[PDB]
Amino acid sequence: VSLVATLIANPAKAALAPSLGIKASAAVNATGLYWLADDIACDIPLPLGMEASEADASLRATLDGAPIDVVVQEQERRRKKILIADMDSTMIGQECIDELAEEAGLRDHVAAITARAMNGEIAFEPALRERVALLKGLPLSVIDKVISTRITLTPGGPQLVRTMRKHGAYTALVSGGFTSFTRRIAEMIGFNEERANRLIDDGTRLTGTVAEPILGREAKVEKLVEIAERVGLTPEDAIAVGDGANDLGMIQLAGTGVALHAKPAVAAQAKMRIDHGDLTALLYIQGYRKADFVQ
Ligand SMILES: N[C@@H](CP(=O)(O)O)C(=O)O
Ligand SMILES: [Cl-]
Ligand SMILES: [Mg+2]
Repeated sequence: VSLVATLIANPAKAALAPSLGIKASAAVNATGLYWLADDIACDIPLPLGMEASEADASLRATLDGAPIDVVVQEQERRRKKILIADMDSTMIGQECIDELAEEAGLRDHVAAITARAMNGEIAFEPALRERVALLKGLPLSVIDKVISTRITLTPGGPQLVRTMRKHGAYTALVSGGFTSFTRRIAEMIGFNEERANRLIDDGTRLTGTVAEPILGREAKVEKLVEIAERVGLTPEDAIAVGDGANDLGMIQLAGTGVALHAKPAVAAQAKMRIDHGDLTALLYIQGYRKADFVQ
């Protein structure tokens, strides 16, 4: 029944100063205080008989004004053995759909749909169909043009995935985006597997359609189920991280589910939030020390 709280800063704004650690440590009346990364993350072994509802409040209030995330959990079962991760806006900095939209002159028009889809105001599948329709007649060349010139990796991402593969964890990049993107991005970051939707083409141009049945909110949950049976585990052994409504099924089902820099209504719904850290936050959530990372 033993607890632990973890404080995480962004490694590029490492404001978790030694004095804050002690302060927070004593706000929750804690014994140990264990440093995972100097000025970035620390473990506060909670005292028994304290619902995380309180330890959250104590720590969030003590830390108020500082760019430091708080999560509380049980110390055992912290290191997950599956990672299932969103691509667009989670592991890359862009929306692959919105970037292709630039190549048709409608980035602004399509990004507003994307925004509403990822907030959960519209279902993913008609949102994909509507946005993808406007890519009709686009040549296939635009794919690598966008990957090469406008796609960039979210900080912490290679480190996160490489460091879990080092500890025997299966890592899947599970996206509502497009296989021509996820196949490259996943090899680039270091995933074992990727699964995304598929654009249809005639051999030169994009048809403007997507291969049906579309993978949406539900298909991310099933991929999580498929992977867990396949590897001899349950989804409780998984950590899931995304930003939009199509990740909520998989975030809610995983043993550890993380709304990372999530849209307004999405973070409103998630139990565990990271609003300041980068992708290394998930390593510190899992109890890794910076010693244990892959450089
Ligand atoms: N957000 C993207 C795809 P994803 O984040 O699931 O990788 C979209 O709107 O199509
Ligand atoms: Cl594709
Ligand atoms: Mg996303």
